[PDB]
Amino acid sequence: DQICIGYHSNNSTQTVNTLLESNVPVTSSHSILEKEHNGLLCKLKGKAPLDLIDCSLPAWLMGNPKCDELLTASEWAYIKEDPEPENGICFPGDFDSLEDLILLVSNT
Amino acid sequence: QVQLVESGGGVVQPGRSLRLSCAASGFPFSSYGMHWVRQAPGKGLEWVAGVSYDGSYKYYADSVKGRFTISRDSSKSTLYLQMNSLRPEDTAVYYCARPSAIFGIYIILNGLDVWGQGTTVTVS
Amino acid sequence: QVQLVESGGGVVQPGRSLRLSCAASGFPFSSYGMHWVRQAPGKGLEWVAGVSYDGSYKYYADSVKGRFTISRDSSKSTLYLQMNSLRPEDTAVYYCARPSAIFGIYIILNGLDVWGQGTTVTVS
Amino acid sequence: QVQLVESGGGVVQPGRSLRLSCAASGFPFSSYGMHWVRQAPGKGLEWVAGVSYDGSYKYYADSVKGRFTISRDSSKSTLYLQMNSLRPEDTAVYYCARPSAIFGIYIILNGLDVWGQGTTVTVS
Amino acid sequence: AIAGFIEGGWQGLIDGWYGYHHQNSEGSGYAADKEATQKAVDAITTKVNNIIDKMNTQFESTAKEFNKIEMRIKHLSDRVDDGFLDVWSYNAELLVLLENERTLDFHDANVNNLYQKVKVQLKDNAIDMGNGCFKILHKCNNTCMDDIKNGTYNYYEYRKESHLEKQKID
Amino acid sequence: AIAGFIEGGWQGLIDGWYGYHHQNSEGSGYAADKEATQKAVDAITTKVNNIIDKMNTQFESTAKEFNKIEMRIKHLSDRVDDGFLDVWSYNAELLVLLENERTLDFHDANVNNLYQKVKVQLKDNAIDMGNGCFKILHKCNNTCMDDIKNGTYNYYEYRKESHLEKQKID
Amino acid sequence: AIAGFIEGGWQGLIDGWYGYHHQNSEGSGYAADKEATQKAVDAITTKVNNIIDKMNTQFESTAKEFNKIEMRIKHLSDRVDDGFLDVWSYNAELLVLLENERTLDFHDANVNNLYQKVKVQLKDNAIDMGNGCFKILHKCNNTCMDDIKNGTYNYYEYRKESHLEKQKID
Amino acid sequence: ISDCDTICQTKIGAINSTLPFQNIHQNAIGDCPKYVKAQELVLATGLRNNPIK
Amino acid sequence: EIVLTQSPSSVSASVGDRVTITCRATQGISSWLAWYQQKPGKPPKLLIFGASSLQSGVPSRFSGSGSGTDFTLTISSLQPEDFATYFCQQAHSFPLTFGGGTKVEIK
Amino acid sequence: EIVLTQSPSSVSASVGDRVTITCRATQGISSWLAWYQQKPGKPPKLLIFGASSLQSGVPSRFSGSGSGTDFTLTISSLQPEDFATYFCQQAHSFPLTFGGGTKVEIK
Amino acid sequence: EIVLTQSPSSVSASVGDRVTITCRATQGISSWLAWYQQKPGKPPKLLIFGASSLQSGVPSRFSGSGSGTDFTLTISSLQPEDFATYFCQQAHSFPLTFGGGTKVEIK
Ligand SMILES: *[C@@H]1O[C@H](CO)[C@@H](O[C@@H]2O[C@H](CO)[C@@H](O[C@@H]3O[C@H](CO[C@H]4O[C@H](CO)[C@@H](O)[C@H](O)[C@@H]4O)[C@@H](O)[C@H](O[C@H]4O[C@H](CO)[C@@H](O)[C@H](O)[C@@H]4O)[C@@H]3O)[C@H](O)[C@H]2NC(C)=O)[C@H](O)[C@H]1NC(C)=O
Ligand SMILES: *[C@@H]1O[C@H](CO)[C@@H](O[C@@H]2O[C@H](CO)[C@@H](O[C@@H]3O[C@H](CO[C@H]4O[C@H](CO)[C@@H](O)[C@H](O)[C@@H]4O)[C@@H](O)[C@H](O[C@H]4O[C@H](CO)[C@@H](O)[C@H](O)[C@@H]4O)[C@@H]3O)[C@H](O)[C@H]2NC(C)=O)[C@H](O)[C@H]1NC(C)=O
Ligand SMILES: *[C@@H]1O[C@H](CO)[C@@H](O[C@@H]2O[C@H](CO)[C@@H](O[C@@H]3O[C@H](CO[C@H]4O[C@H](CO)[C@@H](O)[C@H](O)[C@@H]4O)[C@@H](O)[C@H](O[C@H]4O[C@H](CO)[C@@H](O)[C@H](O)[C@@H]4O)[C@@H]3O)[C@H](O)[C@H]2NC(C)=O)[C@H](O)[C@H]1NC(C)=O
Ligand SMILES: *[C@@H]1O[C@H](CO[C@@H]2O[C@@H](C)[C@@H](O)[C@@H](O)[C@@H]2O)[C@@H](O)[C@H](O)[C@H]1NC(C)=O
Ligand SMILES: *[C@@H]1O[C@H](CO[C@@H]2O[C@@H](C)[C@@H](O)[C@@H](O)[C@@H]2O)[C@@H](O)[C@H](O)[C@H]1NC(C)=O
Ligand SMILES: *[C@@H]1O[C@H](CO[C@@H]2O[C@@H](C)[C@@H](O)[C@@H](O)[C@@H]2O)[C@@H](O)[C@H](O)[C@H]1NC(C)=O
Ligand SMILES: *[C@@H]1O[C@H](CO)[C@@H](O)[C@H](O)[C@H]1NC(C)=O
Ligand SMILES: *[C@@H]1O[C@H](CO)[C@@H](O)[C@H](O)[C@H]1NC(C)=O
Ligand SMILES: *[C@@H]1O[C@H](CO)[C@@H](O)[C@H](O)[C@H]1NC(C)=O
Ligand SMILES: *[C@@H]1O[C@H](CO)[C@@H](O)[C@H](O)[C@H]1NC(C)=O
Ligand SMILES: *[C@@H]1O[C@H](CO)[C@@H](O)[C@H](O)[C@H]1NC(C)=O
Ligand SMILES: *[C@@H]1O[C@H](CO)[C@@H](O)[C@H](O)[C@H]1NC(C)=O
Repeated sequence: DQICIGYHSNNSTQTVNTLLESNVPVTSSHSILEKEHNGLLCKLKGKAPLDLIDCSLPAWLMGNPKCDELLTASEWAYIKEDPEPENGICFPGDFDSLEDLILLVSNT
Repeated sequence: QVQLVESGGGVVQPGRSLRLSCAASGFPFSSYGMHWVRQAPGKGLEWVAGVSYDGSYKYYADSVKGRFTISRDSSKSTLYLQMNSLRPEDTAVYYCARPSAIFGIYIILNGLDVWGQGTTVTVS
Repeated sequence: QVQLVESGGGVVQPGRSLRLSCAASGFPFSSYGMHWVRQAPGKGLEWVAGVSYDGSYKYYADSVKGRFTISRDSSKSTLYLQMNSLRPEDTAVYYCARPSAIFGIYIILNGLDVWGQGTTVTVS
Repeated sequence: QVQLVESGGGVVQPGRSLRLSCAASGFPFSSYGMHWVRQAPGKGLEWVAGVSYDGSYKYYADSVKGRFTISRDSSKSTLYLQMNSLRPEDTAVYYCARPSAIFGIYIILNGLDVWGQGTTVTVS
Repeated sequence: AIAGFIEGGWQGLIDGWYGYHHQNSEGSGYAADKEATQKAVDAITTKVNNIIDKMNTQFESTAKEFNKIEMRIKHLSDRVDDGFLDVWSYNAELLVLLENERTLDFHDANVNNLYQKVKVQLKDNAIDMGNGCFKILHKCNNTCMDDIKNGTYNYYEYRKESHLEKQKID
Repeated sequence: AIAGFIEGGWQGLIDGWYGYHHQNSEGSGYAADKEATQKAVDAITTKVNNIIDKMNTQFESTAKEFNKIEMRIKHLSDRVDDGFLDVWSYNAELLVLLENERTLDFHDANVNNLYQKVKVQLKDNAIDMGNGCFKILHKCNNTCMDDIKNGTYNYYEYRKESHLEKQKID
Repeated sequence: AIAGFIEGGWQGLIDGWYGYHHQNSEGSGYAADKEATQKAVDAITTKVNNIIDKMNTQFESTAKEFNKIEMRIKHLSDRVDDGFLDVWSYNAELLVLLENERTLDFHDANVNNLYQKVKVQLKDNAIDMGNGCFKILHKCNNTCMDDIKNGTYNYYEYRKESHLEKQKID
Repeated sequence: ISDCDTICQTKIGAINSTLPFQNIHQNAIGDCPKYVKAQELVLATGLRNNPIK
Repeated sequence: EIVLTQSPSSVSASVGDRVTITCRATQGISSWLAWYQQKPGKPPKLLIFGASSLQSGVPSRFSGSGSGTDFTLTISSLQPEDFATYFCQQAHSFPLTFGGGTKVEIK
Repeated sequence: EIVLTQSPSSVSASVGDRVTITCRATQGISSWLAWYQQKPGKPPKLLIFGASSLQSGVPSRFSGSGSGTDFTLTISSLQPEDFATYFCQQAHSFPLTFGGGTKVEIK
Repeated sequence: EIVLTQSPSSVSASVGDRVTITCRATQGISSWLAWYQQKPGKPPKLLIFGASSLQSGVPSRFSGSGSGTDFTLTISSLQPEDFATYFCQQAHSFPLTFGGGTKVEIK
């Protein structure tokens, strides 16, 4: 007549590294590192961003004629801008303190 | 794909016997413990019995002890509840429920993730 | 509010007996162990005896072993030192000292946070 | 300064006996275990025997078991390999090798950090 | 046949993390120490959640742009993010390495703690085989096995019967 | 009546962290393992002091102001402090959580280590009741109890008397 | 003469971290548990390497200069480096303190785990002296000692001989 | 802009995750995990998987 | 037997409301609490396990909290399809026990 | 018996001086050292326990340091009311023992 | 007996090449692997121990990697004095065993 004390095993091929050992097989594990993105531009806590279509931020603010006019009161969580916008500062000259302005108008 | 199917309920006189059947499919039925949960009309949920995955261990509520017997058939993937000495207070809709697994172990004491539509037993 | 009071000291011939008393107030006297520490005139401090909170365990310096007996009265919140076979080298000011508690446990081996004014025993 | 020196090898007829010597210097010879490793001409390295630092424990390859005996002399700082019933397949260059210590402990199972030039045993 | 935790785990233990295997006249089988599994499942779930939920962070921003004649300020911003990248990466690596070693030790302690509870019940009514199993020196029917697993085995009940079986071994 | 550490702690143990309770002819009472309490008090005091005293910091400054046309530099300063706030907060939370779990394990090991010392002294002159208590198979007068608590109990001294009491139980 | 791990370490154990000392008719000596030493040497080497190799850092730069009228930006750079100095210093101190306490516990567990393996082999063919040594209740020749150290000692082989020696002690 | 909602957004995609760490992109906006260069951070939850033969 | 006391026996609310239902246990059940949603004539559906974990395919507006003795199920913003009866179930030990139930109904 | 050797037997100093008194033990007493201040005709007062911990109501100019065998009591800036005799006491084991004492006196 | 299978039996390369030699074990030897360099007529020289640790006085162009079953010795940039035969040795348990050997030769 026998009684034994034992523990659980399965066919999991998962391994984890400990501070003393490497590639220790374990019955279950849990990753805490996010490695995947959905590849989409989304709302941020249900707040839509501002899409500049093909206009730079200075062009949209100043009202470049090729840019959509802000017809109605709006809000946005962030500003999405194209890497190389088609419509920018159409008349040559520097736009002053653009970086500081971004801090004011990126989230409204 | 994963769902249970109860059967065997009906109208029955006091003191008679019924056997319920719970046909399981879509999951490894022989790895889970199983439970029977009944609900009287207009009342709450009452757990009546449970059985381990291999059938070696069986647990009963005091209200059905000595009268109800739980059992299972591995080859048929079916769970049974033999109900003896039926009483009017046994009248209820009888569900078979699967306890949830966690961390890859099929613990019998957990929440119940799968239920069937239920079968009705009326004792009068 | 928390302070001890020694008494019972006086002039005594060699070989006679005295009993000292240490009246405690302001603190749970029956939770602490207690100690007696004596100081000869012009000399340093010498520990002579100690007793646990419940009186079950008693510790004595070799110089007073078999002659001094420590004891306590829970209901009177008083500590006693019975001194027998007194010798001229027993002449000292006798203090009763409370060991400090730490982490909420009344350890008998610690520093001594409370002392009385002391009582003088002169053997000659 | 730290190097071994094998000796005692030579031409020997089948079935005869030889004793090899390994003279150690420059290190605490009596703290290390020691090994003999032989290499047949044109072939690879084969471990034959090993002995603990105090000589109490001895390990032999199956190919020389019952015929070879390893031993050491603490006062002479010398390691020996007695070779009996010599066979043509025993022909090899015989090295004495020191296992490396690690974390300050002289483990006998490790890499071999010190070797001698070797001595040649030809059985024919 | 059938050995214990000293020689490894059980593929047959499926209804818990820790458990028992028995053999007597009436048969054999595996059975999980349900309560010990419960208590450890809570501990592991809490540990993972604490490592995850404690990361309460300030609002993250991407405004890191300076003008064309302020490249030195941009470099300062670049190395500030490099510094935090090194801090979080190193702390995250060693957090996982340390906790993984402790989690495996946690399971070992739980298994050992079931082994000690059974050992102190059986006392010398059984012989410790050294492989995580016990050689009951008396007949232990299915009720007896359940009492051992429930912590209600009685030493003095089987004590005479075990003593006679032991002196035969001697 | 009167059980041991398996079933919980003692409100009656007031003069130490770890200790013993006894019962024989001459009476009963609690008594602290003074030395084990000493050694653990030092360890806990050192751990708290190390967590506190190792925080050796550079001089803290509040000069974080930039001019009106340098809001981007002010934002860089703002997010630098946000980064350190997240680093210190997360590390501080898990430091306390990890150390608290280890501190409780530290006390458990100390209690278990007193239990093992008594167990190996009594050998089979006593029966382990499984609740942290031992059933002495011989009369153990107050001197005997003190010898057990001092680590000077003699196995062979009470060995004959215990053997006769054991065969009665068998 | 010759005591075990309860009273301290052995200067005579030179060929391993953990080991045994024996005495029988044929003599005495020290002998290291080679395999247990192997398994712990790997663990300690891995721990040190993990603490060292995980420090995978971005390219370090010394470009921290701003113009004469940007002292506030220089101060921001100065306090950024102060912040990381405080973070790394505090984490490095407590890393070493925590790991050192765990490393010593690791050796204690390994020593205790050899002691338990020998204890469960000898069962009651020996008497635990409480100092890390066992009083074999039978003659144990050099083959017997090697079987104990290899985990192949047979309880039932010396069981009768030990029983007679025990009843003499009783 | 797609018809999706996230708590953390990067210029190459959204990180809709409460895991404490991410190796996706150094710059992000919102409630985000801390950026690390670790390839994997896997916590053990089960036991050593060393079954008897 | 561990008894679960559910409050309130019933509540009326409109769509978009915040609904709180509590479940009280006679003894510590750590985290082994479940929450079920039941529409008339249908079997119960598992919403929450582990007293806080959301079950796969259940909206994030259902949340649970609690540990030991007191547990809470919260519906942040009610929907039309959320009008049903809700039960808490313990999974600490046999026998398995349920709460009295809570019907969420329109006003 | 653990014996405590206090140095120096006496020292003279003026107000505002830095005073060092050492206490040496025959064996390791870890941290169980105490320091006492005693004015003539009065009982000793506890200044330092745990060999470094300041006792409630004692100025921060008194500090103690040491562990195991060698311990030091430092008065950073002497005051008029600090001229007294100082004792170190061990609390490692029975019997409790004190140092020979150190009188701090005016020059 | 643990058997070590060395690949390739031989390889030809020129100076400055990168040379890979592998050693395969029948069972887990954790980290107890050694690598030796042997010139004709001379005893072997210890290059790598612990399967990755560089031996004192050995160039940093020799590196080793591996754990358990598969191990690799890499010479990043060959030199004239590196043309020899290389052996892997296990130190996991008795009997000590070596690989078949690998001769590195000029093309
Ligand atoms: C700008 O950016 C910051 C950072 O992202 C945002 O600040 C966060 O805001 C959220 C929500 O306002 C905060 O989360 C809330 O914290 C409260 C306090 O939590 C502590 O105390 C409770 C006990 O009362 C503990 O349980 C908890 O662990 C903390 O110790 C909670 O009470 C809140 O609970 C809410 O959510 C739960 C479900 O998750 C519900 O059941 C509750 O009923 C309740 O609705 C909540 O968790 C967060 O802490 C803030 N962080 C920081 C750093 O500020 C700003 O909101 C953001 N600004 C804008 C406009 O978006
Ligand atoms: C500008 O800001 C910085 C940061 O606040 C200040 O620098 C600190 O200055 C203090 C005092 O000058 C430093 O503290 C001292 O550290 C010395 C070295 O400590 C190490 O070595 C000893 C052993 O010798 C260890 O015990 C210790 O833990 C360290 O490992 C100590 O020797 C000093 O001891 C002094 O205090 C003790 C009581 O606390 C006395 O008993 C001693 O006799 C002695 O008087 C002291 O601890 C501190 O380390 C500095 N930190 C930094 C980051 O620089 C500048 O002083 C400040 N400038 C101005 C003008 O205020
Ligand atoms: C600007 O500054 C940065 C930081 O210093 C430099 O970037 C580093 O570059 C080195 C070399 O290019 C990187 O090191 C390499 O990492 C590779 C990936 O390692 C991971 O994956 C392997 C498994 O494939 C794990 O073993 C490892 O631990 C990591 O998890 C390795 O594959 C490389 O291995 C090389 O070295 C070994 C010996 O050490 C050889 O055996 C290999 O065959 C191979 O040659 C190597 O380790 C490092 O990670 C980079 N760090 C960062 C932060 O970028 C830039 O190179 C530098 N720019 C310039 C021009 O110098
Ligand atoms: C592997 O085993 C599976 C059953 O094991 C169960 O699932 C794993 C993931 C764990 O949760 C374990 O605790 C469970 O018992 C099989 O379903 C599967 O087919 C098997 N795979 C192979 C390739 O054999
Ligand atoms: C609680 O108990 C107190 C006595 O316990 C002592 O104080 C606590 C804080 C710890 O230090 C413990 O180790 C000590 O033994 C009483 O003084 C107090 O009145 C009690 N309080 C109540 C409400 O009963
Ligand atoms: C100290 O001991 C040395 C021998 O011990 C060995 O070296 C130390 C560093 C560790 O590696 C230990 O494990 C080894 O066994 C002597 O060589 C040395 O002379 C001794 N020194 C003194 C001053 O006696
Ligand atoms: C098991 O043993 C007990 C003890 O006598 C007995 O009462 C019980 O009937 C036995 N059960 C079986 C199935 O033999
Ligand atoms: C199991 O143990 C519990 C106590 O935890 C006790 O109340 C119950 O009666 C026991 N049952 C059996 C069958 O041993
Ligand atoms: C306790 O037992 C010892 C052993 O014989 C004896 O010497 C001593 O006098 C006993 N003490 C009492 C109080 O009976
Ligand atoms: C207690 O143990 C100590 C050794 O630590 C010994 O010297 C002393 O004599 C013992 N005393 C008693 C009463 O057991
Ligand atoms: C040791 O004991 C065994 C058991 O009988 C015996 O076979 C062997 O010859 C003995 N060895 C010596 C050296 O006495
Ligand atoms: C030692 O143990 C091994 C198993 O690990 C076994 O194969 C071998 O025969 C044993 N040898 C001796 C001498 O005990």
